Amino acid sequence: PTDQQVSLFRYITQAVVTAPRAKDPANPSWHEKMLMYDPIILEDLTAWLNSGQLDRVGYDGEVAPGDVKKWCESKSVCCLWR
Amino acid sequence: QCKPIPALYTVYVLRSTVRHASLYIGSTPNPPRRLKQHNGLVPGGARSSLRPWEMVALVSGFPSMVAALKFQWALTNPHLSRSLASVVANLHLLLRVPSFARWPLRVHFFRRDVFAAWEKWCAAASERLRPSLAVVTDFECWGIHALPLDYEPIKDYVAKGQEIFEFERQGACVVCREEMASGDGLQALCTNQGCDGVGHLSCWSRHFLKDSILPVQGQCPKCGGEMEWGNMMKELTLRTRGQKEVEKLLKR
Ligand SMILES: [Zn+2]
Ligand SMILES: [Zn+2]
Repeated sequence: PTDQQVSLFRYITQAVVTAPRAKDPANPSWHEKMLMYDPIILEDLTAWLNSGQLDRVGYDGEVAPGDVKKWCESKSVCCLWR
Repeated sequence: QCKPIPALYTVYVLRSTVRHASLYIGSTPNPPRRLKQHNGLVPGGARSSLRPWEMVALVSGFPSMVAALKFQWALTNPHLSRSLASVVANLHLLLRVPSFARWPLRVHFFRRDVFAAWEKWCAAASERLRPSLAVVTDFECWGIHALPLDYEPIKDYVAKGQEIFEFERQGACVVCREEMASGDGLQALCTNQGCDGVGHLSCWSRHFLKDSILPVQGQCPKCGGEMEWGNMMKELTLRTRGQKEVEKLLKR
């Protein structure tokens, strides 16, 4: 919606969907968790996004949880605060 | 999440029969019991003056309780996003809002008056509602007492996976074609009976979406049938997490 988020959203999408799929079905990846309609704790996802997963897909800097929540809602991903 | 996709979770519009103008918006996985509580027959409800209440309509298929509550609050508060006219119109917009547009939802109406307002509003609607969003009616067991509260409507589907994955008949993925080992990642099974096509979970999503993260509708590569992403996940999560829930279903 905002002119600056639209760039950040393309990266957040990338980092989530390019992360390696899980080899253990009990501990799925973040992309797989959204696929199965899991409620997504924003603190956990935002922290994972700042672990180095955004530097991998070419976004230097840091993301705020509110920006991540707006990402989830644009993709119909169920999310919630902790 | 640690529990499988609930067998049923609804967001309902409750109306008084004493006063047709009094509406109430809650949620429950068991509409008959919650209606019994709203009418004092079962302990647990929130004012007899307006009893007995009725469920004129409800939205079903919320893949998690969290999701159903995110929706319930969003409809009790349209000023941050009263009457049957506004409830019907707010419901129509929320179903197009991106935060809920791709959820495995079904809209149920139970009163010809309330369903009439829905059609009156859809006739003037700005955007058309997504055709995958089933809007069904059920007037005058009927109504809410027809909705299946358990996992029975997918009993055979669940039994199919219990065979394919217990005996390692999973075969090779039907998208990437690479041979999948047993318990090697999340492997999602097709829904249509007679077919045993299995694939890696992220491969189906890649396939259904040919921009987006969450699939909605799609066709099977092996058998050519059509599936809704909600059902395929309701079985995957049932198999991954709900081992106890599966046993009670098949009497095992
Ligand atoms: Zn695959
Ligand atoms: Zn098939």
